[PDB]
Amino acid sequence: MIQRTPKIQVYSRHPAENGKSNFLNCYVSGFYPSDIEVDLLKNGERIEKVEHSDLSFSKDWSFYLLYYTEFTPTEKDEYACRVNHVTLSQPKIVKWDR
Repeated sequence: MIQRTPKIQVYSRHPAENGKSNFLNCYVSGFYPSDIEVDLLKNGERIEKVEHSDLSFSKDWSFYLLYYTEFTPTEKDEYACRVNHVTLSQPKIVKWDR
């Protein structure tokens, strides 16, 4: 089948400041086909408030879209992008760094 393994990148809009509302961002790109599943994990858990760009597609990048959610950071918390895609054996988990 025609296929392209997604690039995943996780990050926030504005750099980290531990009591101020920010957004958490998972940018998934370069994938084909375009059946994809992306979840943001707040401490191995499943932020049920999560939105995404419309899904776009370019002759060069192929398929790409962004998932974000609002989130006042902390030293405790750890945040992650789970991505599943046909190209990937098991789902990839990408942890929000800084």
